[PDB]
Amino acid sequence: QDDPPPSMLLLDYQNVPGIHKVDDVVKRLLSLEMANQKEKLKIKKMQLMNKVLENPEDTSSLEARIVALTVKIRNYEEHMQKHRKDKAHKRFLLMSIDQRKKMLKNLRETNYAVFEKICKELGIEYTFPPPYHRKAHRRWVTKKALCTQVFREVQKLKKQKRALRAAAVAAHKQG
Amino acid sequence: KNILKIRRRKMNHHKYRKLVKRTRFLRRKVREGRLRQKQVKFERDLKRIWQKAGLKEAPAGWQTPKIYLKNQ
Amino acid sequence: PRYELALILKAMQRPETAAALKRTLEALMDRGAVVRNLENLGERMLPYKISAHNQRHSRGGYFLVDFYAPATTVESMMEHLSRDIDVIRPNIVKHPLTQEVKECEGIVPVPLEEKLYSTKKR
RNA sequence: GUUUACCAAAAACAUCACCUCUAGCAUUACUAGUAUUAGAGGCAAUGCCUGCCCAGUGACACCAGUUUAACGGCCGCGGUAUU
RNA sequence: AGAGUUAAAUUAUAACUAAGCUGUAAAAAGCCCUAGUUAAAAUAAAAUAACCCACGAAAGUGACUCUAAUAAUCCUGACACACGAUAGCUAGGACCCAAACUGGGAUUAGAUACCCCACUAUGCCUAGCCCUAAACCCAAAUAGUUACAUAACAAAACUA
Ligand SMILES: [Mg+2]
Ligand SMILES: [Mg+2]
Ligand SMILES: [Mg+2]
Ligand SMILES: [Mg+2]
Ligand SMILES: [Mg+2]
Ligand SMILES: [Mg+2]
Ligand SMILES: [Mg+2]
Ligand SMILES: [Mg+2]
Ligand SMILES: [Mg+2]
Ligand SMILES: [Mg+2]
Ligand SMILES: [Mg+2]
Ligand SMILES: [Mg+2]
Ligand SMILES: [Mg+2]
Ligand SMILES: [Mg+2]
Ligand SMILES: [Mg+2]
Ligand SMILES: [Mg+2]
Ligand SMILES: [Mg+2]
Ligand SMILES: [Mg+2]
Ligand SMILES: [Mg+2]
Ligand SMILES: [Mg+2]
Ligand SMILES: [Mg+2]
Ligand SMILES: [Mg+2]
Ligand SMILES: [Mg+2]
Ligand SMILES: [Mg+2]
Ligand SMILES: [Mg+2]
Ligand SMILES: [Mg+2]
Repeated sequence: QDDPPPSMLLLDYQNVPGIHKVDDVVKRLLSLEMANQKEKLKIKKMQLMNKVLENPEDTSSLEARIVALTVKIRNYEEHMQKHRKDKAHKRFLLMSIDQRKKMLKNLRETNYAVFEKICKELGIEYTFPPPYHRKAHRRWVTKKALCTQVFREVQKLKKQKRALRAAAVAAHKQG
Repeated sequence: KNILKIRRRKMNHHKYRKLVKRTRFLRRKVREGRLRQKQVKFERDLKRIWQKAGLKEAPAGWQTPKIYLKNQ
Repeated sequence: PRYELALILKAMQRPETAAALKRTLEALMDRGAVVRNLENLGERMLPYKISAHNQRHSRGGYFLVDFYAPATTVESMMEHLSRDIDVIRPNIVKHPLTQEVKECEGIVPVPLEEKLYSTKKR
């Protein structure tokens, strides 16, 4: 988790001249201290697009969108951590996540280098969609578990029979 | 007008619900027998699986849980 | 101006009122507030009798406190003002001077709706 | 798990669970505790349930009235669908 | 979605005063620990504005305040994922008022109804289930056209 410091002097007021010469009070009213949450979000967005990107000027690029969306997503994550039962934002969260993952699937198919970079930088891990979405239910889960166990046992026993065969034929051939 | 169809369905459903109320514990017994049958067939399936794989006993530490007979 | 504290105080003499206003303002600056102004709307008879702190009140003094505060703290201030026995009733509002007036360009008249029904000849 | 040591070991008892009642509190029990506690009992884990009755008898309410997961109760005779 | 708040009622509860009060097309039963006025927490519900047509994907949402907040540089898309009115279920808390059930009173040939009174599950809060509605604006989603042209009725006809 990052920390956009309480004194950080919100985004629109950073580039106006002679700001630091102003007295403590006005400097404090323009601080992230007296700010909204949306201000901290503007700041976080800027900082991230500068850290991660190449050309922070293009909003139109796939990667730029992926960054913005990632900021939004993290914010919803926070909101959902405070409000458990809010269904509206659980929808927003999951939905938005899917959008991001779609744009990712798109980057990975067009520009691979940048995709790789972004995945590393944002901590996003891209997984391939399985073929065959099916609901795993009690019967299938249990039966599959058994079948895997039966498999491991069978090949383990084949290995033991081969160790016995090797030992026997070797001790025979020697004398 | 179209209500005639709706009236038919209305009556059918009503009748049927009444029926389930009367026949309730018979139905109960039957569903329970069916769940037993289900659990058994599931067991047979698994047993057939490890046996056609050549093994004699079920693999080490296999209890074959009761999924259907699960307490309601 | 950011927040507007509407304060309705128990109707009292000069020193006690000045006292309450003082400790209230202090309490505000303690939660991290910057107080822009203090206004006095005078004392009136209340719109209706307000029961607070085991007292039924008829009259009261009215005050506005415009201030800047971190979003977090409003709840805190509210709590404080709730347990003050000299406050008849607190309220905290986004300051009316933050919202700016868009221009009514006029009333665009609405024509009677048409083609609601078909051209059928009854 | 318990029981008739010396004719009965059990389907009896207890029991987790579920339920009723009774208590607002201090230096020997309960308890150096305080109603999510402590006593008096019923019934027997779990699951689906636990229907109707306060007239009698109790017990609360010192009389009215309330109580059945308190003691306990929970019906007939005649005539009818060709039979 | 959170947290905080309460104007109008209403009620526990007293204080006076009155013998009745309630209830219907009409009565009975009920209540007189009742009624009118003067005081009043909690609970629940949110006149007027609204002749408005906003927000939300839908279900839904119209007392006040604040915090957080309404995906996608926007084609379609599941049996996958997340929701989903009322009722209902489990556990704890609330209870003004309403009210399936049930018990009284009428009605009636009967009346296990409509009408009257009383009271419960339930409606409320917390947490978890349940996953259905005439969930219908009975009109799929996205882009368009007003050309050809009336089965009937209804919300006019059509293209991809
Ligand atoms: Mg039929
Ligand atoms: Mg013996
Ligand atoms: Mg012995
Ligand atoms: Mg024995
Ligand atoms: Mg013996
Ligand atoms: Mg026994
Ligand atoms: Mg039980
Ligand atoms: Mg039992
Ligand atoms: Mg019984
Ligand atoms: Mg009795
Ligand atoms: Mg009696
Ligand atoms: Mg809540
Ligand atoms: Mg009460
Ligand atoms: Mg009478
Ligand atoms: Mg209102
Ligand atoms: Mg959107
Ligand atoms: Mg789509
Ligand atoms: Mg639902
Ligand atoms: Mg409950
Ligand atoms: Mg009730
Ligand atoms: Mg009623
Ligand atoms: Mg009756
Ligand atoms: Mg409910
Ligand atoms: Mg609807
Ligand atoms: Mg349909
Ligand atoms: Mg569709």
